[PDB]
Amino acid sequence: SRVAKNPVKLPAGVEIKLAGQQLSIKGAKGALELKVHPSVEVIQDSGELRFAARNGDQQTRAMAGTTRALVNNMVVGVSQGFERKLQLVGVGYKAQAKGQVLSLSLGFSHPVDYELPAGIVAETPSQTDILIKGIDKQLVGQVAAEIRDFRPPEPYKGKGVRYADEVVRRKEA
Amino acid sequence: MKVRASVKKLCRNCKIIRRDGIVRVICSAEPRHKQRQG
Amino acid sequence: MIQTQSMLDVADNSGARRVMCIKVLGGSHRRYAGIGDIIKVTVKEAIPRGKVKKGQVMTAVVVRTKHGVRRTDGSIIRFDGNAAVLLNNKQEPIGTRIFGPVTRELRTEKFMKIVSLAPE
Amino acid sequence: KKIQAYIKLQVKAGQANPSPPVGPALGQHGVNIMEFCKAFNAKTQGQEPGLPTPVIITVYSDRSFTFETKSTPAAVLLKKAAGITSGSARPNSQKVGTVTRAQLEEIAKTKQADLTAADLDAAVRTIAGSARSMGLNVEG
RNA sequence: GGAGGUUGGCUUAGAAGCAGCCACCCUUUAAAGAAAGCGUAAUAGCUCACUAGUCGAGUCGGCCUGCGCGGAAGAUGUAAC
RNA sequence: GAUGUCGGCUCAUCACAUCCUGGGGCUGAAGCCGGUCCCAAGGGUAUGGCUGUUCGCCAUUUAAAGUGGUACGCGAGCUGG
Repeated sequence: SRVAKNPVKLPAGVEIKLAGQQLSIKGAKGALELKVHPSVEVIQDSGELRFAARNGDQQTRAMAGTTRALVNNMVVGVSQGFERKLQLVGVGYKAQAKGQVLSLSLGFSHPVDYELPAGIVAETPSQTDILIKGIDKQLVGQVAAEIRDFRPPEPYKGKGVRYADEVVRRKEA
Repeated sequence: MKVRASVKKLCRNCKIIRRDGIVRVICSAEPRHKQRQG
Repeated sequence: MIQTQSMLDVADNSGARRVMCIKVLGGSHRRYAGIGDIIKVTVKEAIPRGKVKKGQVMTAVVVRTKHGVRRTDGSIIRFDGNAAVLLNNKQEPIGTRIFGPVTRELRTEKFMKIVSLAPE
Repeated sequence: KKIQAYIKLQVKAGQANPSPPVGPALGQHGVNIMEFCKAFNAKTQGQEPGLPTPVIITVYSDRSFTFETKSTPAAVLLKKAAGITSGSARPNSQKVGTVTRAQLEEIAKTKQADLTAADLDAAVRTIAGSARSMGLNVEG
C-alpha cells in the first residue's frame, strides 16, 4: 500500500494557510512552518488532507509520497517537540549547556564550544546527557549529528559521544 | 570499501543500493561486506 | 669539520690524534658544519694505545674552527686549527679531559657535560 | 529479560557449585551460579542425583528458577541402559555397542508421562529418539 | 513463542542451536529445523521457520526482448560529433 | 647524390599507473608502528667507493632518495672513456 492514500487528520486546532503553491501550518507550541510543492494536487477537507497527483510518471508517484510525509511532520512539530537523546561514554568526559552555548570536555587539548543555530534548545539533566528540543526533524537531526561527529565512538572501549541507545557495535582488543 | 567489477550480496543483511549512479552494497551487519563499484 | 674529507684533530684524552669528516648530519644536504654540530668521523691516526682503535666509524661534535663563530654583535671569536670531541652511541663524551679552550656558545640542553671539563 | 528456551546447563541435581561441567556458561545471563542451587534443591531424588543433570532452566531475577518436571532424565540414564559413559567419536554412525527398544521398556516406566510427554507410549518413543544423540541408534 | 526429552555425543570452561566429526530423530505443544543466521568464534540474547493478534488490497521470482558502458588509466593543448 | 650510434656534463618539459607531504573505507587496527585499497600532480625527490658503464653491490644519510614519455630529450651546447 502507498502512504499517499492515507490522509493527514490534523489534530486539535492547527491552522492551515494554503495558497495552492505554499502551504503554511500555524499552530500552538511553536508556529511558522511552510513548504512549497512542485506539482501535486492538494485538497482541503473538514479536518483531513489528501494529496492527489498529476501525470502518472515515476516522478509524480514519488513526489506525492514525499510531500505527504513532509506535511505530516509539520503537524506533529507544533504538536510535539522533537527530541534526541545523546549519551556520553567515557572517563573525563562531560557536557554543560550555558544558555545557548554547549561546551564539551572530550579529552582534547582545547575545549569545543558548540553554538546552537536557531530556536532550538539543548538541555543537560546530567553531565553525560543531551536533550535537543525543536520543532522540525531535519533541523533537530542535523544539530544532533554535528555534535556527534566531534568524537565518534570506538569498537575497543566505546569512548565517545553516542546517541539514542541502539547505535553501537564492539570487538575485543 | 572494496572496489570490484562484480558486486553481490554476501549475507542476508546486505541490500544493494544504486546511489548516484553507482552500484553500492551496504551491510547493516559487519562492515567487511561494504563494496563500492561494479 | 666544515665539509666532507676535512681532516681535523680531536680535543680529548682517550681518543685518537686525528680524524676525518665523512658525513655532515642534519638535513637533506647540509654542506657545512659550524661550531656546535654533529658530524660523523672515521679514525685516521691513533695513539699507540688510548681507547679508540684506528679505522672505526664514530660520532663527534665540532668545538673549534678557524672560520669562527659569530655572536649577535659584530664581535667574532676565531681560532686557528679545527677540533672535535668524540661521542658515544648516546651523545655523551668518551674521554675525561678536554684540551685547550672551548666557546661558551656550545652550552645547551645536552652539552653541559663537556663545558664542565672544558676550562674555557 | 532472557526469554528464549533451550538455555543449556549441566550441574548436579541439588548442586549448582560444580562449574567445570559448564564453567562461565551463565555469565551474560546475569545471575551468579550459587543462588541457582536453591532451585536445584527443589527438584531432587528423581533427576539422577549424584551425577550432573542437564535441566531446562528458566531465568528469573527473583532468586528463584522454575525447572521443567523431566522426572527421569535421559541424557545420561540412556548411557547407563546402553552400557557406555563416553559416546562414539561421531554419534549414530560410529558405534560402541548400541541400545535397542527391548531395553528401553524398563527405564520408561517412571516417565510421569504428562510432564515430559502427553501419554505413556510416546514417552517411550521420546527416549527412542533421546538415544539418538551419542552413538545409539533406533534399531528395535 | 519460538520446542518434549535434552547438554545432542566424543571433545573442549564452553563444542549446547552456532570446536572437528556429526545426530537431522521421535515428541509437550496454536509452533518449533535438538537450527537458518547473528550474537560473548563460543554462555545469553536477538531473530529467522514456522503458529495467535494487528493490518485490509494486491504481491513474489524467473523466461524471453528494445534502448541504456559500471567494468574504462599516458605522456606539447580541449583533442576518437 | 649521408637522418652522426652508447654513458657523463649543462638545461629542461609532460604523464600518473604516487616515493614524500595532504584528505580518508577496512584490518587478524590496544598505544607506537603498520598492511591494503579509493581521492590528490601543488612543491620536493642524497653525497661517495668500485666499473666505459646505464644497471648493480656496498658505506653513510634523509620527510623521501618515484616509474615512464620527450630521435631509449639534449654533439650547427660540451666531452670522447
